[PDB]
Amino acid sequence: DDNINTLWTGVNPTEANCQMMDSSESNDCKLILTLVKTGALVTAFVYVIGVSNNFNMLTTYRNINFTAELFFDSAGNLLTSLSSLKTPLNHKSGQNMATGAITNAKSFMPSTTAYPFNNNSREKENYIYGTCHYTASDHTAFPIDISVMLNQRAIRADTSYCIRITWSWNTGDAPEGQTSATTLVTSPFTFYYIREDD
Amino acid sequence: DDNINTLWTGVNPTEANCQMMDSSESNDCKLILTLVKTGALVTAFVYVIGVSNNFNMLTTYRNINFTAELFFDSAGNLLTSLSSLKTPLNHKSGQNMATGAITNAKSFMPSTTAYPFNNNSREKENYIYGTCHYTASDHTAFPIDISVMLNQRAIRADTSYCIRITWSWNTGDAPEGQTSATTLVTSPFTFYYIREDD
Amino acid sequence: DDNINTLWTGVNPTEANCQMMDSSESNDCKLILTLVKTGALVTAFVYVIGVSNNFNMLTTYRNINFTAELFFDSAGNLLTSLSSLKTPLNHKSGQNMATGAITNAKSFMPSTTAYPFNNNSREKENYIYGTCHYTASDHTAFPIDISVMLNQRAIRADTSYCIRITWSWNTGDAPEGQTSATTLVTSPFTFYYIREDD
Repeated sequence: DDNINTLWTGVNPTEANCQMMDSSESNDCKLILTLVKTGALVTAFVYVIGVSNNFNMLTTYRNINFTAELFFDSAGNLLTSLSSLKTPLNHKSGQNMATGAITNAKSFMPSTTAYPFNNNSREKENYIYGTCHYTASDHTAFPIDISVMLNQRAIRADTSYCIRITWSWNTGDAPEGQTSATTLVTSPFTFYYIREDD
Repeated sequence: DDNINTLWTGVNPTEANCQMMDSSESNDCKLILTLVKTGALVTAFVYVIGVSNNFNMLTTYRNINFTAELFFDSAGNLLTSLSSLKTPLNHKSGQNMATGAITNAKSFMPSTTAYPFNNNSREKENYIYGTCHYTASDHTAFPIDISVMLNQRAIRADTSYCIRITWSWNTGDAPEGQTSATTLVTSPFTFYYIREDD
Repeated sequence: DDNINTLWTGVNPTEANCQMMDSSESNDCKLILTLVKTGALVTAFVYVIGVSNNFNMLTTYRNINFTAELFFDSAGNLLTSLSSLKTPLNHKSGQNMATGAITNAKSFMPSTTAYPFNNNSREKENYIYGTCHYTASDHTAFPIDISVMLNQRAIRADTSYCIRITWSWNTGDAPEGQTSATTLVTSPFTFYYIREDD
């Protein structure tokens, strides 16, 4: 069954599954996250589809950053209370998540050997960088910086694995104006990391 | 069989398999396209090797764009009449294409759930961006912009899936002078998308 | 056995496994390289963790390039005497290298059909480009250019496959401008190439 090689959020969930902004008091966007087992690595495929007005209106600002913090327990299961993503991940079932148990969830996690916790000497190894784009109302591509930090620092005793994905930009002109903003959508960002063993 | 997880053009086809320019009277380049099933995703690996002098001479201009439009039917089979690529894709057979029937061709296609057709409010989700490089005669790397649009709009009724790939550059100087232009080759660009189910 | 789809260095080797710089008294860094078979392609995942003080202090200079030269024999075995990486690759065994025979080592190699040797007219096809980042002591990300040349030129009769990975920067400011005591860590760079057949 190839479906168990994927751990994901499903494609375009009906309702917002993620509370990205600190100012938000409920889910403000759809986090689309797909983790695929690819040999010793995980192929991580991530983007956001904005839902709340305040999140969508971030496209009108010149200086923005927002972070999806994903915390997982020792079994590789998402801790929804601590995490930005409020719906657990599961396997592929068509375009949706499966509903059963998760096979080898821990082996989707970022390796604590490759990406340690509380190790100042190896702190640089926890960082992955890249770019994605916001497609503007005029069809131009607005580049957005992405920083991923794997593990490095835990926030609670039961947080065994961490993925923190930060989207940011600092420009002279905002992606949109107040009247042109619609939905904050980031283009998919694919990154790779050495996966934990079961 | 691992070979059926690849749907591709084969390596460096003897003859030009693609008509990139409308002004060309026949195939003017080799489109190298490899689609690999990677869990819930497809790994899409693409570049061009120019063949015709007119296409190759595009490297002598400062402002250029060209697009490979790939249209597929409901079975996931290439519609060569509509598409830039004039030879159907098939599975891996060594460095070449297999000649038999394609297994699960529909699941190589970009998801219509992830990448809808004619949906204005979700149109931003259809776009993927990146960069490749042209290796110049002096061995400097000339960056080329890439815009990919999946599905979004279908030009004919039997078209069920679309992959449109646009290479472009707009610079102060052309990649090559008149006496240094040889072959327009783009470095491989790899992108990812959520695949359709069978 | 999925473990045989990876050919790698293992995670964070105890000792430096690579001599990046010709002048170094011994191995000067940890080359972390993971090659994963992905359909017709190899997903190549590479970065460097500096070990020696002389190599780590390269980040204080403004115009630096260094290259990992990886040479393999006709069976796909690393030729350590000729190569920057001085420890053979092997399969995944947890976070470490396996210690047995390598299964189908040849099909991890860059295709000589896709990436020829001594063919000037096709030389542009041998190149892959990208960027990674050096994380500075202030935790800012400094972009580093990466160039990969596959095959193209052999250095000895038994060198059947070559992977040459060059990290470089040439900017107004050095990657590290705040201290002489910080580890040269490059963020992971992932590239793709068409693999040889067994």
